[PDB]
Amino acid sequence: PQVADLKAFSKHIYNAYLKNFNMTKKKARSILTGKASHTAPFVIHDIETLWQAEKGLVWKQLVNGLPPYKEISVHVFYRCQCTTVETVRELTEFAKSIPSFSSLFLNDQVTLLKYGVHEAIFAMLASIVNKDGLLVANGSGFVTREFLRSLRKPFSDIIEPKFEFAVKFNALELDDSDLALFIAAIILCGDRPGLMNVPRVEAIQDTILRALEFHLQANHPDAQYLFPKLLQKMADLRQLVTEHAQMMQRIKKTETETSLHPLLQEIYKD
Ligand SMILES: CC(C)N(Cc1ccccc1OCCCCCC(=O)O)C(=O)c1ccc(-c2ccco2)cc1
Ligand SMILES: CCCCCCCO[C@@H]1O[C@H](CO)[C@@H](O)[C@H](O)[C@H]1O
Ligand SMILES: CCCCCCCO[C@@H]1O[C@H](CO)[C@@H](O)[C@H](O)[C@H]1O
Repeated sequence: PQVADLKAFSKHIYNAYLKNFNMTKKKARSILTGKASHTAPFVIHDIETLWQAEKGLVWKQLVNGLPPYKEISVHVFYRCQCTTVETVRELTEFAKSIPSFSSLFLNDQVTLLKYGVHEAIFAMLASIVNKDGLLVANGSGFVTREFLRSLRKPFSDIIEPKFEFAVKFNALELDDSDLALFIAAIILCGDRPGLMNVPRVEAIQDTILRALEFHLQANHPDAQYLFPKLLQKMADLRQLVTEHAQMMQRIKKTETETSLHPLLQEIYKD
């Protein structure tokens, strides 16, 4: 009985995911491998191709919108910020499409997103990443990892650890239906500081994890240890975000000319 109920639960979480996320891992890998399209992403690998992309790529955020121009490395950081805020919006709608999330009081919803979105972002990031770079502008562009490594500190350093995590994460070969459950488990996390109804969130988190575990038994029947492996990734994501926050703190202290989106400021506020 347990197994059958969880299967319907996982399907509703998967529908929430399909309804709300801009791009699926299925779509991303088809672009990154080159099978899908009559057109390939524009490759951004240096200043000239970045400039050409800003001139000719369609970006969710108009360039004129980004904070005033400062320099190549900050400009790139502003696009990272713009896409992060866009992904917070999507993750917020994903969570609200999960009834047990929407049944929580609104202040606990905020606490869960506050301390969960960056873990979920960096997990979902792996879907648009390969070892050579990542997709941008809805799959219109591909920014090489080498280019991002060429940016000056501290902007290059905040970027490379995410690639390291993503490449290892992609070798577990999760599909979008796995990720929907994995991301939901990250958001509904009973450990977040200042949660009001902890036992409620813990019970939801436990339900998602049981669903996840049964989900991988059907969808990945030959992958030994894959469920405990994903629990370790969820611990690894906390450490990745702790370091990310530390690096963001340094950027705030030493890059005083770089502006930070106020919503992200609220997230880091502690
Ligand atoms: C995660 C995801 C949303 N990113 C950002 C990203 C990817 C990998 C590593 C790090 C990183 O962001 C670190 C700074 C984040 C600050 C905000 C915060 O903490 O809230 C991207 O999709 C992205 C990457 C590169 C570009 C880009 C356009 C032009 C040339 O390059 C555009 C978007
Ligand atoms: C259900 C709507 C009514 C909600 C009223 C309760 C709001 O409490 C506030 O919730 C925030 C976490 O989200 C915390 O940051 C604040 O410290 C806390 O004071
Ligand atoms: C769109 C959902 C994601 C929002 C993430 C940002 C949360 O910021 C927090 O908002 C609370 C008010 O609700 C304040 O009480 C906290 O001091 C602040 O840290």
